[PDB]
Amino acid sequence: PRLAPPQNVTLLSQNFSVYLTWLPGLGNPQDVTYFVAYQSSPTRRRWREVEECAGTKELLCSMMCLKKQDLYNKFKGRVRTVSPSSKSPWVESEYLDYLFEVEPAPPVLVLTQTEEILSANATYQLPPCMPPLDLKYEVAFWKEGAGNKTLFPVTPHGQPVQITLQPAEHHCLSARTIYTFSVPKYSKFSKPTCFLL
Amino acid sequence: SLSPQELASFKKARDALEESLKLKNWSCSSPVFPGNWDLRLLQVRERPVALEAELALTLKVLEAAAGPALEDVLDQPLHTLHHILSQLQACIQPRGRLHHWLHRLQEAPKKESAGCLEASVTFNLFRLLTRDLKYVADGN
Ligand SMILES: *[C@@H]1O[C@H](CO)[C@@H](O[C@@H]2O[C@H](CO)[C@@H](O)[C@H](O[C@@H]3O[C@H](CO)[C@@H](O)[C@H](O)[C@@H]3O)[C@H]2NC(C)=O)[C@H](O)[C@H]1NC(C)=O
Ligand SMILES: *[C@@H]1O[C@H](CO)[C@@H](O)[C@H](O)[C@H]1NC(C)=O
Repeated sequence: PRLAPPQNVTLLSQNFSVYLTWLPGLGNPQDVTYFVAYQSSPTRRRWREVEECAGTKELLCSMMCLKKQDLYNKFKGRVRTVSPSSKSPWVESEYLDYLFEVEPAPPVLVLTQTEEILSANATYQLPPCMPPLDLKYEVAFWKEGAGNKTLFPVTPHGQPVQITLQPAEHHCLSARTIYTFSVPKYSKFSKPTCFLL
Repeated sequence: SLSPQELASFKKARDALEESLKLKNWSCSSPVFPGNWDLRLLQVRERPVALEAELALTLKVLEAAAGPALEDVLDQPLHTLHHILSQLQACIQPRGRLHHWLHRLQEAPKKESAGCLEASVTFNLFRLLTRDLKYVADGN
């Protein structure tokens, strides 16, 4: 019984990275594996195997910083179901175009506190192969009780956000990333950091 | 750093070129750009020269793209490319990597088909605009 292909094969970006995900083949047994491949650079193009997801039992595969991967151009992934003595047809994803489709992660806020100056600085753990994206961030600040929040101006990754305080309980900081290539993309806000004062 | 409108313009051109290349046979006997093409492999002083060479090659090739449809979509991209080139040249200033890389790009138009050259510079376009331009602007 030939093995039936994966379903809803989807190549997507999340947190600066790219993932291929899929669902099990209709008629299949559990206890099957999957093999994944991707296209190399358009001018030296073939399907290459992802070593990490060779015979994986998972339903996803990280598709970032792969060998011979060109993120400045479109690329597809493919998945096939594999069991010994059998293999399904490949199922390809749609092209993903990283510069235009990457989804930014929230920053990690580095916090310092001078007597009356609260400083928030955005840091990122970026895939080592990532193109040099232009990243900015936006801090939200609020008194844990009093509802109204203050949104500070968009700040380039690399500059801190300075916040002047008022003697006045818990106070809170959050930040989101804005990435603009052709069309602005916003991350969710980071997990708030709340502290006593 | 390129604007959204400019990048939208390049994308529209790049995609139009890609589509036209699906109708052509554009195989290369040898790829146009080196497999490890990256200005970081070069001395800082050599980088602008490398960047100039790929810019000139890109212009040469795209300015020859055939048919009204492509000329139309390439019109504004060619204009932005001309401006980037000219700005680069107003900032500019024994055989090794730079020399060999320069040779490869100069010789390519003589040895390869039009489709092949068209394919090469189109697929090189966003790396050029995004990576190569930035590294040069940083190192100065
Ligand atoms: C606020 O946060 C930003 C972002 O993290 C800080 O920028 C980084 O801070 C230092 C600057 O030298 C470095 O961590 C980053 O640059 C790099 O330093 C490493 C260590 O040698 C090397 O890879 C290079 O030297 C590289 O330049 C730097 N990032 C950038 C984009 O400059 C920033 O310092 C911090 N606060 C302040 C006041 O800058
Ligand atoms: C893809 O999967 C989704 C949800 O799993 C489903 O709704 C959709 O029908 C699938 N696509 C096709 C073409 O069947």
